[PDB]
Amino acid sequence: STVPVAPPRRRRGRNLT
Amino acid sequence: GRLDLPPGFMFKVQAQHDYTATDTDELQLKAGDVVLVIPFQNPEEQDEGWLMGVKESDWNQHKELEKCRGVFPENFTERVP
Repeated sequence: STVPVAPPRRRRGRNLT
Repeated sequence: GRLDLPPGFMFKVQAQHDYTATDTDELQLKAGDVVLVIPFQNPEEQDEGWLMGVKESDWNQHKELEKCRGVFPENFTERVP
């Protein structure tokens, strides 16, 4: 019962041609 | 707990609930663990709603800091004085 929830982590270091 | 502290140290938190690290930057916590909050190695590495630190017992055992540190859900812990 009544447990917390971890938040969403985000993009970093993104690169393409 | 210790009063000689890691480089750049900000404040401590204490785990209210237990947390298992899912991924390759994340820190593991047990309900009751003190975590020494530290500043990030880059601003893009700071996840929104997250904090970085090292466990106080992991640091009081004087283990490899750069491998013992990680990111955790701040909402699993409380800000201690």
